[PDB]
Amino acid sequence: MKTLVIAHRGDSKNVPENTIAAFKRAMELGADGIELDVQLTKDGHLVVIHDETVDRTTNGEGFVKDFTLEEIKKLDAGIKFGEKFAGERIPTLYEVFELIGDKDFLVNIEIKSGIVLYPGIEEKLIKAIKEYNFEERVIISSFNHYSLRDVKKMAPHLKIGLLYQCGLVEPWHMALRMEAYSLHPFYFNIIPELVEGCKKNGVKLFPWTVDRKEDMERMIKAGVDGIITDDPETLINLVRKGG
Amino acid sequence: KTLVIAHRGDSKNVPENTIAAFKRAMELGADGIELDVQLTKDGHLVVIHDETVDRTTNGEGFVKDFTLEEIKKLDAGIKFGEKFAGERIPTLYEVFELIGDKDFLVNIEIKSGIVLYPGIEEKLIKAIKEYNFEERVIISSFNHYSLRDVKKMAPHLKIGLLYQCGLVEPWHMALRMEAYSLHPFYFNIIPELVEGCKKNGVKLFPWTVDRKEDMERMIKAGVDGIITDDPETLINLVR
Ligand SMILES: [Ca+2]
Ligand SMILES: [Ca+2]
Repeated sequence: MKTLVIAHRGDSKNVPENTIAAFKRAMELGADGIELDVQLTKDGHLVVIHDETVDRTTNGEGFVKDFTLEEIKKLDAGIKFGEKFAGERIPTLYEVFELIGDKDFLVNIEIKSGIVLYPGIEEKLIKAIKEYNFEERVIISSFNHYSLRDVKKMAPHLKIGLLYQCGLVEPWHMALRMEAYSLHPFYFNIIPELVEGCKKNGVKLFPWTVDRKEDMERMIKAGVDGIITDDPETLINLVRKGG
Repeated sequence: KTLVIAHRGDSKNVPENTIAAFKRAMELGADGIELDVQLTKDGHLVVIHDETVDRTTNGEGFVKDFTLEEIKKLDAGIKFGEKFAGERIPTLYEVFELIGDKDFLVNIEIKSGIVLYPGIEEKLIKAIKEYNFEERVIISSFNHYSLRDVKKMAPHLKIGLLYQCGLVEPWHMALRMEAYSLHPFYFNIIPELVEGCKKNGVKLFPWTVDRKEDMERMIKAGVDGIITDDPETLINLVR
């Protein structure tokens, strides 16, 4: 079967990352899903943005956790990438679910693991996913596997993906013990031994971030379940073999 | 009983990964040093962190593209300060020669990343055997496949599993790979990790801890060693 194309922060190569515009473009291109990052505002709302600070992607400055939802919505998350995207905002998580609707589109949600701690984010994320009936279409990932352990304990039916860059040997044992749906390794880790071990144990593989054509071709040949990429258009054409 | 491991020598005060930095670490009274090994074009073991010489030296390009003769022409001290002008990128042999017979630990990290170094594991074990550093060395790497090869070729050598990933119950992985220690990013040091490692006889070497307050928390947590850019502050804190 075809490898799934997961657009990293939407079609981030051509559209401002982590915006409804970028996620919508990924859907239009024919991607199988999207990868996104969730954080909490000061008043406890789930917003979609990668960095702990709004500095890089917006016309504002300061930590995401210091902004209230109303305040963070005044920022422009599109202008830093192009004049054509002026006025594009930092989405809430609800907006992403509302954009997709009932469509069969995978949403790989990453809970952050940096210096900024997010108390109660697991409970809030679980409630939001259940409210919009996205239980089956979501994979909750994180580099903080303790957070995923809490998610699995509080909502066993939700799928968790273990993100890692570390060059782990036989990581499928850990994955099975944590009841993880998938392993999300930095693409350098994708080698025959890892693929075979995961396939023999039913553990899915979602390598990231694959942007170069040569690496995309190797990931498809390796036979991974899905590829997280900033360039869905190029990967889709390779996966579809020009069709 | 908490080991002071100087990250790239006394890198806060002296240019990183240089004989001068390692010598300063020895003089301050540190228990050991942490360093990175890479191979030159002609297959010599040299001590430098980045896969390119750009940041720490006055040269440009990948380490693997420099032969030992060409890489010795570079100044690995001037960028840190004028006082250290002339300081060179050391070979692993020079580090062993500087330490000599002193009971000083050498945490050697085999570089992973993009560049592959064929036969680096064999060259490392032979160099350690040639200078009789078998018991004074802990070989670490983010690439655990490299450490699996080291454990097979030389079981007597201690291996440390480096990771930044927030791993749950990593001592199972440690025991499976016959690892002497786990080298976690120091954010990962929590009661659950320490207790689980101590119960299973796996040691902990958190990295890199530079803030005095963080050093205090690591000592109170009960870690076996602390990898730090500032050995002086940690040594004076233990005192
Ligand atoms: Ca992410
Ligand atoms: Ca290192």
